[PDB]
Amino acid sequence: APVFTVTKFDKQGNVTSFERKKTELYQELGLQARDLRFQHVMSITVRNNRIIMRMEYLKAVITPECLLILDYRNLNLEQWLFRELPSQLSGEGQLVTYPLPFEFRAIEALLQYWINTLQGKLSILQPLILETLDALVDPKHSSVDRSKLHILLQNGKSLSELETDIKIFKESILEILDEEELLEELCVSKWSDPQVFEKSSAGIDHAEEMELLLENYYRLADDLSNAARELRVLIDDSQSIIFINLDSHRNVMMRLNLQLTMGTFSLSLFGLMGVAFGMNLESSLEEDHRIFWLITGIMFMGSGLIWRRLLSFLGRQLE
Amino acid sequence: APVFTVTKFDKQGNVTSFERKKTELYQELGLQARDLRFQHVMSITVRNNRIIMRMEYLKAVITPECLLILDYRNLNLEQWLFRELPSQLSGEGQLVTYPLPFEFRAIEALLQYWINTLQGKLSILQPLILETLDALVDPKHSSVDRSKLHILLQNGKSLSELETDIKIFKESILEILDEEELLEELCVSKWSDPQVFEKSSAGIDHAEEMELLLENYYRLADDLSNAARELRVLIDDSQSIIFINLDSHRNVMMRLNLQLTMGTFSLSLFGLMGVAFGMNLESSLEEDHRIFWLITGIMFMGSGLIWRRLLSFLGRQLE
Amino acid sequence: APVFTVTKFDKQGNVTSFERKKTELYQELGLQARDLRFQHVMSITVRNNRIIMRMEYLKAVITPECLLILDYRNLNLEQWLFRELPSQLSGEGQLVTYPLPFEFRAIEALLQYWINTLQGKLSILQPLILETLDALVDPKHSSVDRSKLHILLQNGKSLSELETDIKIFKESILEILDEEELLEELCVSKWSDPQVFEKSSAGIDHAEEMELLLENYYRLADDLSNAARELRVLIDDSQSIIFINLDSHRNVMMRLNLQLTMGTFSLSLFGLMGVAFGMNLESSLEEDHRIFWLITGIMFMGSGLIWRRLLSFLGRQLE
Amino acid sequence: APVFTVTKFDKQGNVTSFERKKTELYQELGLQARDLRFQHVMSITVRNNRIIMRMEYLKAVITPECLLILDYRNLNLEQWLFRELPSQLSGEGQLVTYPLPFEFRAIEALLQYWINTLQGKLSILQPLILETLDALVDPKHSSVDRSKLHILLQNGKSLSELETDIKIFKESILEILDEEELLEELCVSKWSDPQVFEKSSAGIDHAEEMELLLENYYRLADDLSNAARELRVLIDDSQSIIFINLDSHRNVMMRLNLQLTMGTFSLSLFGLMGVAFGMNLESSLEEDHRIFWLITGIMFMGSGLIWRRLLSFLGRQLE
Amino acid sequence: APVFTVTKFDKQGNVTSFERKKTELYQELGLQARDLRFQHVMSITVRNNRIIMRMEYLKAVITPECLLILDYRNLNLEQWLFRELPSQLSGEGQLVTYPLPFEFRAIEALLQYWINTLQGKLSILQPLILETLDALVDPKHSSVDRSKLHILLQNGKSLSELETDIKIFKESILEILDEEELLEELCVSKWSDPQVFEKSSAGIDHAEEMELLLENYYRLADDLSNAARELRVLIDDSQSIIFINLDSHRNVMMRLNLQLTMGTFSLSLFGLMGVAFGMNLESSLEEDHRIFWLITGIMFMGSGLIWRRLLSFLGRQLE
Ligand SMILES: [Cl-]
Ligand SMILES: [Mg+2]
Ligand SMILES: [Mg+2]
Ligand SMILES: [Mg+2]
Ligand SMILES: [Mg+2]
Ligand SMILES: [Mg+2]
Ligand SMILES: [Mg+2]
Ligand SMILES: [Mg+2]
Ligand SMILES: [Mg+2]
Ligand SMILES: [Mg+2]
Ligand SMILES: [Mg+2]
Ligand SMILES: [Mg+2]
Ligand SMILES: [Mg+2]
Repeated sequence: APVFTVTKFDKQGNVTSFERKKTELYQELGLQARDLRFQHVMSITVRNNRIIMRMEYLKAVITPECLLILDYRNLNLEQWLFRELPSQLSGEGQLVTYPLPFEFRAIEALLQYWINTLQGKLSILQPLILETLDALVDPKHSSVDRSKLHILLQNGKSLSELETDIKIFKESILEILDEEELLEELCVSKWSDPQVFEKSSAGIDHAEEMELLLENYYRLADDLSNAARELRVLIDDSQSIIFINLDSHRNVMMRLNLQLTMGTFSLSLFGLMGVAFGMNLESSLEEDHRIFWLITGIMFMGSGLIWRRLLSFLGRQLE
Repeated sequence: APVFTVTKFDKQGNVTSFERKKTELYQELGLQARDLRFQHVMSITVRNNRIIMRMEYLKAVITPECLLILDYRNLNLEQWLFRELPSQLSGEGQLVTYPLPFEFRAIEALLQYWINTLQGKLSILQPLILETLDALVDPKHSSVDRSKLHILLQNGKSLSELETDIKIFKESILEILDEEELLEELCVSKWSDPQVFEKSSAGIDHAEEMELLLENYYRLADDLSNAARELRVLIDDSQSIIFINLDSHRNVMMRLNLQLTMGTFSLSLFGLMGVAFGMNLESSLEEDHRIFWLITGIMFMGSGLIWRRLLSFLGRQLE
Repeated sequence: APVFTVTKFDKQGNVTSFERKKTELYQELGLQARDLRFQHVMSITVRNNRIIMRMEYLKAVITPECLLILDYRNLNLEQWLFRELPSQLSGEGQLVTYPLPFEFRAIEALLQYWINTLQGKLSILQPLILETLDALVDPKHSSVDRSKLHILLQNGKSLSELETDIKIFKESILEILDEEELLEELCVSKWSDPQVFEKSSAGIDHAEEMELLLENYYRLADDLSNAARELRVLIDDSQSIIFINLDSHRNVMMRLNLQLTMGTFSLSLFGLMGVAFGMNLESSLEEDHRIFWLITGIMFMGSGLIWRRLLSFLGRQLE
Repeated sequence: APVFTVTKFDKQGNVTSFERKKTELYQELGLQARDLRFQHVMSITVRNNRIIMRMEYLKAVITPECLLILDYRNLNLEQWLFRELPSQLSGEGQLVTYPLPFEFRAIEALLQYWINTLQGKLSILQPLILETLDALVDPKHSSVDRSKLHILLQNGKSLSELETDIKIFKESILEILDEEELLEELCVSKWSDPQVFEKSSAGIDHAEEMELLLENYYRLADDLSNAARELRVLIDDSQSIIFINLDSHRNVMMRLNLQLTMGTFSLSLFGLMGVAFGMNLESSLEEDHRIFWLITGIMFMGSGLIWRRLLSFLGRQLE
Repeated sequence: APVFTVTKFDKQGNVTSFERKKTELYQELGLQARDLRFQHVMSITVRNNRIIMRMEYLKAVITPECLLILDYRNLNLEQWLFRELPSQLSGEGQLVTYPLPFEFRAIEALLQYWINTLQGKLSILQPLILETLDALVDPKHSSVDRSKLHILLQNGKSLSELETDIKIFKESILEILDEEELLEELCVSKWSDPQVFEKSSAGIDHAEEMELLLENYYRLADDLSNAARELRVLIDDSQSIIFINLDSHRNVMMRLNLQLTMGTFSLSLFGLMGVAFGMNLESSLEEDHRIFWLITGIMFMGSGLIWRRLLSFLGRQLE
């Protein structure tokens, strides 16, 4: 029989970790089997007055009386759970929903944890990508470091995954915010005992508070998405600049090679003249003395003149 | 007369395969000819209290009493139909709509099959594309394997087709979910005998259950679309990295070729000097003895010095 | 005075072709001059209980009693009109709106013709583009065929035009479908004599039938748009693969040229040694016999060793 | 004191050009200072029953009795104003709003002028861009004409500006059309004396006529936007084809250079053999006669054989 | 205890700068701690009849009686605050909301300052980017200046950041404008003493004035966004033109190098002939006199002929 590893935080912040059979959990929470399938990444739903949330590896069930974290093992959640959550829920944590019922504090804690995780991913990726791009777009490098290219590719893949996570988080929060029915449903304590809260709520609107909390987290996620999109745009612009730099270096090297090739061609032409005039054959110019110096002088001078003329021709061709 | 190859599953899960004339099928189902044209890929409609669904090659008609699969031959559907569907509909299948009427189970089975097909396509494409990209973006390869390029092109075309299929599936599900009239129409058993279901429905809302089922499948398809889009983005980034790697290797090879060309040019210049000074002509320096060693020494030393000067010039040019 | 070449199909399918002055046509149809300007490509409007449709070169006016096609000459419409339209309207055509009034049949015929035209354009473009891309992305070609590149460019321009046509058709159909007022207006026979159709309509809803017809054609156009977009994406991916193939071939050729340049450089260095040691000058090593063989042997061996060392250096540089 | 150069057209089409202080204009029109700031490009608003329109350099105020054009000098508007506008408003112009009040004619004239301006810009840009692209994508050119590249860049910038203008025009017209309140406000003559027009309007709806006019101009602008987007897509496709053509020409030239380099390498190897065997040193093979012919024959034959072997090696490498 | 550096402007324009503990500020403004967290860039909200605005570094709280600027130090805001704001609020400033209550003037001043900041950023970036692109796309440059490339990259990053800022400003203004509840909430003076303003408002609608002000600033931001997008499109087009120019220069240089390589190959072939015929070996053609001139003449003529034939071959290959 499948089981859930459940960490339960009550309204008093006490932590109880145990394992419970899935059928027993369904019976306790008043939920069906399909409700706790957790097959969707980044899904927030309300079933039978219970808030089922899944943010990647974080699966949570919020009740009017307690919070349950499921399948928390082997995820490095022990520090976060057993240090922050008791303090955030029933201590001096940074949560600003203390006068509000427990579900507001639980939702705020979960959304704050996910926002902090996304912010940490972005704040790890951004300096690495920035320094890699700065190293790569250096104008004085003829060629780029390919190990840094592999690092940039891995970081870009991580950035795309992070951007997708931010996008789906924003989509879920926005689709919850758009409909007032979902906002009303999220107030589980209000609907658990509506008769009690008809007079308990001394002019305070739970739906308004939930809307404000979700809007705050949506705005934070929107800022994260804008930063990630800016980073992606910077990556693309840096890649274009790298392409232009490599092409410019190629053109410079090609121009130098062409000039040297013109020089070599002129030298080879007059070397052909010299070797043709210096083969082991009887001629009528061996007796003359000035002929050797005249030939070598005209060879060198013509090589220089042809090289200069070819350089001028290249300059005219390239304008 | 055109005919349909019909596989019928009753509410008890019994399977009956036969062939029926199209007019007879229209008369039996209370449908017109235009309803069963099946000319749209990924279309879900409700006509005369019958649910007509088409997911590419899968054409189905859901009635309050039975499910019909049409044109199922030569599509490798025999295994799925004759093994899963009886168990899913009237057995111990994974469907979570057993207390719900038959149309809920049929819709769940069809949507689950299509989602599984898309997931299988994605899970086949993803490892192949990942390994091909990993092989191609290897920084230590001067040139890429073009057979792997052809494989990557074919897999990218398949990925684009899969992404289009996921997109149209999401569009159909979302356009059904947006309007409450369509959700009400999908509950064919409710509207077949409204008087009976006015009291049969003991506080259970069929429209709500249909909305939950369609939302679950829409979220699954959204996850699939996000994964496919991430794969496409990774393909594009890998292609950019491949371009940068190839350009960097070209620049390195060009720099080496330019250095060797400078060396060859210096050697050719002083070889021109030597061949000019070594032609079969009478000169005034054959008698001298130190002249030969002086000439060869200055030739070699000048070749080296000119090569070093040209190397420094290249270094200055490339900064 | 400007005139219209009018082809009129009555409810009985009879065809009458003539020419009529524009003012006379306005008086007959009960329309103003601005209604029949036909200045918008792909526009469907209802003015004075008349349906004015324009699909590029096809201008039509649908009345409760007749259909008019205007400016049909020099457009290869004679075959379509004078063969299909009588059969589709008042024969055994594939139209599924025979029990419906005449305007439904006319709208179905026009939309079917336009959908068939778009499908024919796509089915002509797709095999040509596919075969051109298959020829171009061949991995064993060092260079691509530029005539095929020109053909691909022309076909891509045609594909973009077709995609724009499909997009505007979808936009017009969707904007008609979104508002129920437009759907009600399209039923010209219903509003021509509302008193008669108040009892003539035996439980059949004209607006619902019009909505179904327009939805069917919108779905067909959506499938066409998806196919065209897939073709464009395939074109872009093939272009990227062509770029990678060309760069890889360039890198391979550059590596071969660099190896041959290293060999030539070593040969030229030791040829400089030989020519320097073989100039017409008196030396102290002409008397020796083993010196010639020693010099040539060390020249060849050193050329080989330097070539191998430079090859190893290139291998180290390219990793 | 700032002043406006005002050209006023009455309902009778008479033209009066003058200059008026801004405060006097505000008092006459019953408008505040902020209404006539004209700080937004392509803005259509209704303030105090006056229609304030700005289309780039064209600033207009439409009153129930007159039309005012402001800051018309030094804009080449004299021809358009003083030739078209009197005829369009109170003559035989192409306006189709003569039975409608004056504001309909004024709005039609202004929108027609702006649409004509955009159409003229597009009809000037399109042939130039088309001919430049046709010249540039010529497959038989090894290199492209860079002056034509500069012309294409300037025309592309102009096309982007025109596309932005069309987009903002469409946005303004669509945002006016979406809300019925704005359509009602645009009928300034209706709201100037509502008691009079309560009986003056003999069954004619001013809001409907305004909606039809704005829809017509929106459709014209949509056609313009589609044409401009098609032109941009064609520019991008042509640039890609140019890239492929240049890379293919580079590959062809590189293959030729590599073949010639292989030939030169073989010739240089056997030239090294010859020069080593032809240095001024005493050897044991000068006496023999057949040795010279044997050496030269084997040199030439080996050069040819090595060249052919290297050509085959290149063919194998490039497949 | 954390404190705020508060600059307060009353309705009379008087400026008072001080520091106040955060709890004291919360008590004075009737706000909770979470309201003044200022964790969202570009957020406009209304809490407890107070307008909380944050535009990057500018944090402001608008009350019906006063305006507060928080954390204004070390931001170069002293000039703007202490020179413009007193004049804009209670002087001869350009604000057009003097008859309106104080909150209208404060909102107008803040939005005007942010719009001016964005306009200044755009007007600084645009000339720099334009001149850099004009320098880079010069057709007569074989290679581009890489320092200008780095400058262009930095300016493009700044432009992307500015475009993101404009986008978020537009999004906030538009989401405020879409809902009438937010527009009503922004009129803090109206809701502070509704009984007084029930008769104080002599036919003037505060919500309408707020909507007009926000629409004006939204249109200004839309113009800014259009200009920034045009600049980005121009940057991309210029980069494409730079790529084409570099490739064309590469092709020209490669063609010249190939022609010179063909010439060098022909010269080297006939130099091989000469050196083979001029080695120190006994032959049967030393006695002849015309043989030397015949050999050198045929060598030169054949070199020329082979060079011309290879040039023709290249011309045929490149078409
Ligand atoms: Cl290249
Ligand atoms: Mg992921
Ligand atoms: Mg909201
Ligand atoms: Mg497909
Ligand atoms: Mg929903
Ligand atoms: Mg000699
Ligand atoms: Mg067209
Ligand atoms: Mg509908
Ligand atoms: Mg390239
Ligand atoms: Mg402009
Ligand atoms: Mg409308
Ligand atoms: Mg920023
Ligand atoms: Mg509004």
